Amino acid sequence: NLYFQGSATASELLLTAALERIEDTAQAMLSTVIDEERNPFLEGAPSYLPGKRPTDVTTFGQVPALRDMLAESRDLEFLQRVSDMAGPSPRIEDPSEEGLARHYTNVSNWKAQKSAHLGIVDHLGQFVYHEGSPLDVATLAKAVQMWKTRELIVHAHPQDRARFPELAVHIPEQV
Ligand SMILES: [Cl-]
Repeated sequence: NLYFQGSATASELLLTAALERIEDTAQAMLSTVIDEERNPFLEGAPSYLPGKRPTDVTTFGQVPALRDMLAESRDLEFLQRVSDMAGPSPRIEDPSEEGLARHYTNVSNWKAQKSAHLGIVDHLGQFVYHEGSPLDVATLAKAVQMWKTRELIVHAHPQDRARFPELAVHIPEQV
């Protein structure tokens, strides 16, 4: 309306082959974690299930890729990029039901982007995910989320690749 200026979000205008590949891979990893109940962060994608998992791997800290991303998620430069992508807190564009509807969506999306990583905190300000975190469906799904997040950051800012190195991911010869 007249005295209302909506908040805009950062975007990749085109679905380039690079971006599609990030998406397709992220999806495969999610499939690996949730469908296959396997860990795409270790060579051969071993199970994470008690009874099937590697005897000596039961926590985030015992998986190098996850120990790495845990540290990145505490990094100010990473968190800055997440804020840059998510943008500022959403501001309603129009004081109307349609405006409010769009605002709802903007707020959901913003929250979604802000917390798509392993460095988020609980209601007491403590990190939800740490080196002692179990490898399970929820924790690994979050790790895959962060994998996508860091790859989207690097696509947008290629020079950030040096800071957030490529990590090997392992998709079952099935998926
Ligand atoms: Cl507002």
